[PDB]
Amino acid sequence: PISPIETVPVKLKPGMDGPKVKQWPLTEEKIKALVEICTEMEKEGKISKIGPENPYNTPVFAIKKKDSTKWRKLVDFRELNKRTQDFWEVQLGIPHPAGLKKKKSVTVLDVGDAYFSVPLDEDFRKYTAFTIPSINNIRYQYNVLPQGWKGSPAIFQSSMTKILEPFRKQNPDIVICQYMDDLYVGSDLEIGQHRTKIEELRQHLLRWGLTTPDKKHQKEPPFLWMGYELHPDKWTVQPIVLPEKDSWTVNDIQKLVGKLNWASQIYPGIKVRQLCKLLRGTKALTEVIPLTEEAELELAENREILKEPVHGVYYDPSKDLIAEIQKQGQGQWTYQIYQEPFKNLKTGKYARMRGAHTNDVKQLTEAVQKITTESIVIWGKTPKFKLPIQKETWETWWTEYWQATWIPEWEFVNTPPLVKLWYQLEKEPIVGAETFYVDGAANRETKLGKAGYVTNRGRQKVVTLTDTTNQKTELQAIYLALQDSGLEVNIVTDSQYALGIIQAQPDQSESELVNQIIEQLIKKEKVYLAWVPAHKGIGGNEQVDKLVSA
Amino acid sequence: IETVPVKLKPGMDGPKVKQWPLTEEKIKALVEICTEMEKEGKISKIGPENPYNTPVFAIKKKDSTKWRKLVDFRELNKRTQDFGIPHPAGLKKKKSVTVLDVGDAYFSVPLDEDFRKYTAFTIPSINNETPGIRYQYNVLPQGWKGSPAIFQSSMTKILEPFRKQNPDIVICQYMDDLYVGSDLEIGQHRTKIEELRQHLLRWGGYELHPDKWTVQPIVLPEKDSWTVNDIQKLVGKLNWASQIYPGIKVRQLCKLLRGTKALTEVIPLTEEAELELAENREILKEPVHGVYYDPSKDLIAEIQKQGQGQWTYQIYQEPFKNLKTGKYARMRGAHTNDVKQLTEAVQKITTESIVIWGKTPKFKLPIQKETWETWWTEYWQATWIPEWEFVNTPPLVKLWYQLEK
Ligand SMILES: Cc1ccnc2c1NC(=O)c1cccnc1N2C1CC1
Repeated sequence: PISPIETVPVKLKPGMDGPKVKQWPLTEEKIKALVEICTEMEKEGKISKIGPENPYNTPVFAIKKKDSTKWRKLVDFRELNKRTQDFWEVQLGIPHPAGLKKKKSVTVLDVGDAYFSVPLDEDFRKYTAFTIPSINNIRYQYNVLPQGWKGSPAIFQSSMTKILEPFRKQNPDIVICQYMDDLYVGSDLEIGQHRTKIEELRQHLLRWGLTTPDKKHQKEPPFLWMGYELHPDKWTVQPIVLPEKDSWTVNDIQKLVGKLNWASQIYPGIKVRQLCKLLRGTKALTEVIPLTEEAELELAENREILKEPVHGVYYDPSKDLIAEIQKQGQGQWTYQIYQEPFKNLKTGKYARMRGAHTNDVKQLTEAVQKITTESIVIWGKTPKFKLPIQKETWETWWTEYWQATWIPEWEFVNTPPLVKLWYQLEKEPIVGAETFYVDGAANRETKLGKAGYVTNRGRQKVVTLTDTTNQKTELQAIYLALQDSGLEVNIVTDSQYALGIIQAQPDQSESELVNQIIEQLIKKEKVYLAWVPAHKGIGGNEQVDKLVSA
Repeated sequence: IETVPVKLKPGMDGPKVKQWPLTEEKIKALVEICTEMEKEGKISKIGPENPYNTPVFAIKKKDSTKWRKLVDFRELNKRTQDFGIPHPAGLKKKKSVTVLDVGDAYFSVPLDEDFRKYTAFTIPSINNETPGIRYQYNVLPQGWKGSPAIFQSSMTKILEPFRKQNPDIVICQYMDDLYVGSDLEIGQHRTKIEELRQHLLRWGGYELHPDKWTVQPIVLPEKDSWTVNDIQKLVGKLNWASQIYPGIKVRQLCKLLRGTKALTEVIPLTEEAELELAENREILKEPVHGVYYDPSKDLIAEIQKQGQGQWTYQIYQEPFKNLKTGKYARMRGAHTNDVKQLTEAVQKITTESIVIWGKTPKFKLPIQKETWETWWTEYWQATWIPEWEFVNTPPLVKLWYQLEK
């Protein structure tokens, strides 16, 4: 079954030459076999003997495939693959289960060794040369796509799309999806009708040397789709097995946390905090670790979660898309996309490493965005959103934030906890509030600093700092101010980072100190923050500022 | 026709840019659009043996509810050899200018066989249920820099008559568009324009107002009485501003600010401070001297969001030596979404840069990459695509321009 299809022109990378590697020596039985096997496809026209006019060579091997005490062959194109041009995209990204519309029925045709049905570019064939040695010290080359060579998949995919354009056209109410050597076909016809067509298709591929496993020997639903179990009217989350064991090695924990993390997507509730703690300091990937009781209760509670299997539904184009979001903790969000309430299409969660300085709204914002993207990738469209935030809140925040931001049509859902603004700086000074002129300075090299303040009420403080830095000093100045102020405060500072907070008003940060201030900001009733150019006369920057520079 | 050979700047290789996900709605439109151009033999299906790719997408101009296909050749233009096309300085002054979409023209002209591979692009498939759909151009593509180039000859011809019979009218072509400027009152301009269309059709509001784009001065507040705060705010701004006008002085004012007083405390101005201030207001009445466009350097465009629907910008080549600056108020209807406002803004500004220096500025956008990548196209309406980078607006450069008159 070679095929009568136009070969795709293939050439070697810019200015390189074919493979030239030596052939390993072989046992009497590793040569005997390969002679047989090769004489086989030799007769099938798949490979053709070559003379000495071919200077290339690839190492052929022989490994007896398991569950058959018979011999099989293997050719090592590592080198050839390094020398072969690149092709576009053998996989623009995988179709997710939630992006499929349901079907009355779905077959799958293993187009298996169709890799060998497609003839290789006559010109290129010469680089595929390999050698079968003899006992005490026989050449060939491929005439069809070799298994394991860079361009096969690619060449075979396109080949396939061509050969499918006709049948697809005639039968538009039918749906084929291809992937690898697996051809999935589904539809909404009546089983007998479906049956007929599949056969029709089969005899079509069958026409291009493309042998396919008959009805008598093909696969049947459910279908294990990398992670999922697929029925034509519902998919399932193929229950995950946590190895209950005696002693745990570091490596084991990692793998475990790995599978656990994967799970948290569909199973929010899953936790790995204490389990992660078990790695701190680990000296060897195989050193065994004592499972803290906290880690026990956790590992445990996780098995319970993974008990309940999870089935979902498919895409129904005649219904709107809804995306609902929840905040599980600081910078942790869960979302579920569905068409009919509680009938979920997809779910997920996100952990946001605080990074420099953020705030929940900003983070809420990023979630939406991420969701929006994957939605489009799947349903070529974006969901209407149900968000745990009030229009008032959102409005206040965005019209004022310094960065461009946006949230597609959405609707407030009162599912607590809601995301809110933890504090807001006053737009102008507070009348009848103490005014703290803060300043901080530190010796860059010796890391010795002082921080402090003086108010218009005559109050003052100063503090000496060991092993500190400038930024810290400045911030500290501000921390103190806040600590000693009271519900309403006015604070002038010449800090560049103060400018930061003002413009962003973050409610989370990597810097503990910042967090400190943030906590203090939140406590205050009314706070107004002001910045003035450093080292200028601006009193305050002259008095508390003078006390801290030498 | 006989085709001119186009090549890549030496050393370069074709573009291999990934396709961005597209909505169902626009993927459909592109298919239609492509099957058609295919028949029309403008484009042809390609195999995987071709590894180059450029992003594609669809948009709709105003007063057009018919989808239009747009490609992102930036990368390819960057890699396409240069050749030399002349820019006036007249429309810069015209009383009015009108832009014209002559992208079509190109589809008549064929493209050198060997450069075609480089023009490969891909229509994706929703959820990847199908493999993508690869095409490649056979004629001059719209949006490519080589196209207005190769179609130069024919173009000049086609126009000369309208040219010679109207040397009082300016015509500048920048890629897919044609800029027509005349001081003739609107009546004659509009009519003369339509006459020009016909002149072209023959072969096979909306108005612009150049002049009027005068840079604005930085006005300073005025109060009956000033507070510690007011001053501090003022002084802060002046201080920073001195980087532009070095004659600005702040000491007399900073003197009043000595002593730890309350922000709300009122302070009367010394006659010395009064002067220092009056003297500053003067210097600010006009743009800094010495700023002259340099054709050999990149034009830069910075945008600050001011909130309330307002945005400010500055075109320059060297920080603080602005060539142009300005304010922009949100178009009627974008009352809830930033991204819409920003693209509109981006487009208007690019426009001016073209009209003026006949060159697209590189943008410095106050928006997170992801946000921008996800939605800019949704509101884009120009055949060209400028360069951009994403940044963090310093708080000061913002308070400054907020002060523009
Ligand atoms: C794994 C896979 C990838 C893409 N599409 C499908 C499948 N397999 C199915 O079993 C399936 C299930 C439900 C709907 N379409 C399906 N099919 C469609 C092709 C008939």
